Amino acid sequence: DRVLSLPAVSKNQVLENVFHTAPKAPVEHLEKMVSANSKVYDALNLQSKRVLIWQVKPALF
Amino acid sequence: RLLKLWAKRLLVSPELAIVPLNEFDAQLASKFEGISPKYQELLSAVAQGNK
Amino acid sequence: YLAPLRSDFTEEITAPKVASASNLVNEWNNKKQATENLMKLLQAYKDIGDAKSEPLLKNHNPRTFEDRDYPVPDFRTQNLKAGDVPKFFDTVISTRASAAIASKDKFWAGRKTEAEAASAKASAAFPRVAVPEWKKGKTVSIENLNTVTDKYAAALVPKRKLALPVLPEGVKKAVEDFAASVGQ
Amino acid sequence: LGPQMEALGASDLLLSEQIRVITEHRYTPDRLQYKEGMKLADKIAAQEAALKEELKVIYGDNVDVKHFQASPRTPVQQLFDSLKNAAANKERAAKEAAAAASPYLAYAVTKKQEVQADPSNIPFDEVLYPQLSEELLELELSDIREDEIALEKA
Repeated sequence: DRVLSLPAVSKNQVLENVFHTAPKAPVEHLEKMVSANSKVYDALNLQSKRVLIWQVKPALF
Repeated sequence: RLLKLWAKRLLVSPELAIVPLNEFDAQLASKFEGISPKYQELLSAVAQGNK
Repeated sequence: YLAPLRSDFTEEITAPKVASASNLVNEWNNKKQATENLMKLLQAYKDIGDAKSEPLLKNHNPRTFEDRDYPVPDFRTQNLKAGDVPKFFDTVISTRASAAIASKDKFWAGRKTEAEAASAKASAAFPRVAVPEWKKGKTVSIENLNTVTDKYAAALVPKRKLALPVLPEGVKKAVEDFAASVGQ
Repeated sequence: LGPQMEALGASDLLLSEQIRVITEHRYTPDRLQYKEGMKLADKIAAQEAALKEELKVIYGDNVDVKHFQASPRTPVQQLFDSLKNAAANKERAAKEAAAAASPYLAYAVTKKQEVQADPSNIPFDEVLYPQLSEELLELELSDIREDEIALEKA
């Protein structure tokens, strides 16, 4: 019965408790907020190719 | 230290190699007379030697 | 953007048919309050742990909550047959492992209660998420959009870092011309 | 002993593959320690796929993950593979900023690469969280110590 003197919590149960959640990458905040701000650029700059400033105010002609 | 532990046991009693390590617990019982006879007579006869 | 083609007239003068006030402002105000409370709770989890000066991985490791001085039941007293012993050992290990996981959950339930109290009586002053400046009449410029991306990439720099030196080429060829000066 | 004739890191097999042949040798499939040892080999194989995906951008597709698992890269060694592809990365950042759809997306790729070209911007958990990294070391050393106490009791 030497196996009863070992720790009953396995090495598998330690790793699933210590590393319970996959951690957030430092770069994943950058790539998701730039892809959101690139559509902010495309809506609103006066220098983009597609701009919504001619969709809201159509024309004075 | 694990190899040195099993080197001492197999130098004295080399017939422990006829029982696999994963099947050792499946032979035990609460009493010694209830230990499984799958390996009893084979262990006693390999221990007597090569003659 | 293409509209469904409808060719029909109205008959009686009706109401303007005012729609209900959607709660999306109050849900988003609740979501930013729940995120700020979770940040206030994660801050309260940290200041409790540094006050105890406990190790980071100690309370998440369930081997620390395991009691090794458990009375360790003898298999020779439990009446077992030949194959019955390895199934007995797995039961003794499982009830000791589950008693360590349940003692770890009992710790974190006691730590959550202690930290939700310290989260309540604390003032939250967190920096806000860097978004580009935008007003309803105005239009966001590239200079404000680029300092926002400057704020994202500044967070990519670690808080404590190794000063791993890159050899500059002004230093590298100055050594390599001196090495070529002496025939090497 | 069979598969246990060599240590847990001293085989030609990967560590997840060595745990599988030791768990099959130590225990039978009905055992609790068989299932906990096979689940551990799934977690080490998840660490080996994560080690492969970080080092495939330097050393190619045939990374030889076993060598970098047994002996990980030094901070000095991590610097010199960052400078090895530093020429191909800055030229790649130029052609990605030229093929960008917007001036915002062109500045963002040059700013993301200017941070990631710096080898001082490599995050080291041994530097960032030093008491955590010594806890991750004694996490491994406690499992080795519990095996040693079992040999000292015998």
